[PDB]
Amino acid sequence: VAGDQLKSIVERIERLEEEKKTIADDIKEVYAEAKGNGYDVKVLRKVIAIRKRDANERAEEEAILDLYLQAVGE
Amino acid sequence: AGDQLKSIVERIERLEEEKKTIADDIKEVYAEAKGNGYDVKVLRKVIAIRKRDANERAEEEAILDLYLQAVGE
Amino acid sequence: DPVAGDQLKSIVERIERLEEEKKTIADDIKEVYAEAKGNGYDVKVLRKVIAIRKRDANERAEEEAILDLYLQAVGESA
Amino acid sequence: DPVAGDQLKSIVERIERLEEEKKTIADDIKEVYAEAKGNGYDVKVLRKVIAIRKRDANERAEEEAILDLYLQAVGE
Repeated sequence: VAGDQLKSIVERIERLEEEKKTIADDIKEVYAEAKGNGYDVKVLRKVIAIRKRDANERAEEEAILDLYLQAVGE
Repeated sequence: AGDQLKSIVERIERLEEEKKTIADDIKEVYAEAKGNGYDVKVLRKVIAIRKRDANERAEEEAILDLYLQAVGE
Repeated sequence: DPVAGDQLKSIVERIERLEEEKKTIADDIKEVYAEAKGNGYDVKVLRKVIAIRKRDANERAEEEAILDLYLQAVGESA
Repeated sequence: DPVAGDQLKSIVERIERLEEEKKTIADDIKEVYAEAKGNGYDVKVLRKVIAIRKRDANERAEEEAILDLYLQAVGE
């Protein structure tokens, strides 16, 4: 039963991998729609990343960043 | 304008959540395998190998063997 | 095989020599960050400062301008 | 600010100098691979050899033995 069990594990993983790729493709499609509407895809991706984070932490980190940048120059 | 972009953002976020579920499922399968005594590191390697052409895989392995025996440790 | 061994050994050893040197420099960089942290600086922010200084200031200004507008428009996620 | 500001100027200057040094080494490594490739060497295999040599030889032997068994079990 071991041989089959392993084969089923492998097939299970490969299928989830396919599903993950299908979802990645769906995401790419939405970005293509956004680009078509005239949005900046690179910035839009950054928006998504920023929204995952706490607003206050974000605000504080940007405040310190601005402090450092001013000190040494951009 | 604002509503259009918000809808785009919320759709992407929904899809990313679905993708995360799948990624977590994959981690769960590997953990289940480990619990059953399987070698997780090797299992991932098997998956990677099954993606490549058998012949290409075999040639590279043959050259790798050639290189390895020649250089040593 | 004398030839196979000699040819591959030299190329491999040469690369490994360079990789070792690279890691030593990487360790040095880490040491400077450790000093910075000791001085009271935020290492995460400092890394970001380094990355930012690498890119075109004008491109970043424009990208950050568009970013702020997008963020105001869509607000925060639930 | 001599303390808050100028201390940071020195730190950044030092890091950026080291990053340039590291970049030069990275470039030397690329040039080596580019040379080897030009001489008929299989670069992807070379990289794999470098990676392998960083590991315990006995550990790889065991892992490869286990891998062969798994591949057989999955009939692949």
